[PDB]
Amino acid sequence: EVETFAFQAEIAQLMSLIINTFYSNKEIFLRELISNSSDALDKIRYESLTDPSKLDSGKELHINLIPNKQDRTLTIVDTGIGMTKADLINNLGTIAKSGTKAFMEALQAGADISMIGQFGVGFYSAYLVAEKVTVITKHNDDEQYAWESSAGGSFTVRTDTGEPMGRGTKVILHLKEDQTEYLEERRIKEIVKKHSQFIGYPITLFVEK
Ligand SMILES: NS(=O)(=O)c1cc(Cl)sc1Cl
Repeated sequence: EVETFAFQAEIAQLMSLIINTFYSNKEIFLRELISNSSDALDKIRYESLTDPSKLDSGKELHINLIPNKQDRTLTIVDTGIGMTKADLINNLGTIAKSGTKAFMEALQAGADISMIGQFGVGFYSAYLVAEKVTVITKHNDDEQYAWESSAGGSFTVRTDTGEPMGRGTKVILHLKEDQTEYLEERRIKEIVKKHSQFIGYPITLFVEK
């Protein structure tokens, strides 16, 4: 059972801008997704400070980067607080309408796309490098769900039948044909060292057979 939703007009316009604007500094997508993961890990850690049982779904707080050249996917896994189904439909837990408003005023006032994270909509920078994004998420208060969009004005949500996550979020980037450099180990290492050196959670870059 698959539900198809229309993006709010402002969010569709944000992703069309990300997809269509000539902008060579695409590597910042990884910084933005790791920062989102760090924020989600902060949230479940804070909740656990007064309720240890919040970590019954998994005590380890970390970020994994999983490239797969055969599938042409880069997956960012975290064990953060996750998202409910309502969070997913409500723009992945962002205030994306007002954030897009401010981002687009900043762009006409000198800003560039790399500053997208300062407006709370850094997730959508995934479409700098991905033709399709799948988000698998499990929140303590809900079931496991899969969100998916190839842009074009719509997204889908379904109950996920993949591997149980326990708790957290998995962002699967189905990379564009000309963006496979972000599957190479040395390129990912360079980006993490450049932009994510002070993230307070272990970031593990998986290797491939
Ligand atoms: N080791 S892990 O981070 O739990 C993991 C590996 C995949 Cl392939 S998908 C996913 Cl989640």
